[PDB]
Amino acid sequence: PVTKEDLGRATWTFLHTLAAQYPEKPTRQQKKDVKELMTILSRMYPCRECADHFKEILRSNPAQAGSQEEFSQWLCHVHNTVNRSLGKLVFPCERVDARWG
Amino acid sequence: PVTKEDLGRATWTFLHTLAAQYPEKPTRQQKKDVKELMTILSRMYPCRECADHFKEILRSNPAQAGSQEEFSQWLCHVHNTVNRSLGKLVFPCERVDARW
Ligand SMILES: Cc1cc2nc3c(=O)[nH]c(=O)nc-3n(C[C@H](O)[C@H](O)[C@H](O)COP(=O)(O)OP(=O)(O)OC[C@H]3O[C@@H](n4cnc5c(N)ncnc54)[C@H](O)[C@@H]3O)c2cc1C
Ligand SMILES: Cc1cc2nc3c(=O)[nH]c(=O)nc-3n(C[C@H](O)[C@H](O)[C@H](O)COP(=O)(O)OP(=O)(O)OC[C@H]3O[C@@H](n4cnc5c(N)ncnc54)[C@H](O)[C@@H]3O)c2cc1C
Repeated sequence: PVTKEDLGRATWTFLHTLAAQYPEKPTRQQKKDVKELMTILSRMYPCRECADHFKEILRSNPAQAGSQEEFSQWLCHVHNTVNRSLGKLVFPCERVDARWG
Repeated sequence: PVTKEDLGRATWTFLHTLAAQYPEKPTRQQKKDVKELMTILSRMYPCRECADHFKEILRSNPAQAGSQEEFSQWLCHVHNTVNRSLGKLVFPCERVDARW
């Protein structure tokens, strides 16, 4: 049950939905939790290789949690790096808000 | 157009899979990360009411991450508590390593 793909789809839904709700002017804690959440995922994501790649991506592209727009975009760019590595379509990050409300 | 219900299903799939892959003998960091992960969720979970409900549950049921079995079990109970309040069927918590 639950393949690498099912996990990915579920998590992206959670992450992008989360970035869709992120506040315009986040508090110091909300900013901290978002960054901590990504760090935790870089170590804990339930798919070995996937977690290593996320770790790399996170190293070179730290989370932009300054606001809803920066986080939504950042998360979309991160998702695209994975898409590209897998030979999948690359999503236009100007439409993230249209895809995730 | 993700719904409150699609968010929930996605999240439980993530959590439960995470709890199914948790190590038998977690390190000090892994225990810490899993715990902080639940705390982050109770503040950050999208649906407002849902965040507050989960926050009260975590209050009286602090996360147990001493091992895969304990974490799986704790997560399973914390989920039945939610199903219950929603009028849903209860999942027997010996069957966690089943759905996940
Ligand atoms: C943190 C993380 C790291 C991952 N790393 C790997 C890896 O190293 N190797 C591996 O094999 N798998 C990895 N995966 C899995 C992978 O990214 C896929 O989820 C899986 O292959 C299924 O692809 P899918 O085509 O159904 O679309 P996903 O990539 O799962 O799609 C979610 C859906 O969201 C949308 N979407 C697509 N791109 C974006 C975007 N840029 N922004 C907003 N929405 C978008 C589309 O509607 C799409 O169908 C990872 C998943 C996560 C959550
Ligand atoms: C932390 C958290 C808090 C939530 N709080 C609320 C809330 O306050 N209000 C609200 O309207 N919604 C809330 N939700 C959403 C809700 O719990 C549902 O996810 C949603 O209603 C969809 O229900 P579903 O019937 O598809 O099953 P879910 O409850 O999403 O099911 C996941 C699936 O996992 C299984 N499963 C069921 N019970 C267990 C268990 N005890 N252990 C292991 N697996 C189980 C079954 O196979 C089931 O179909 C929350 C979600 C999360 C992740």
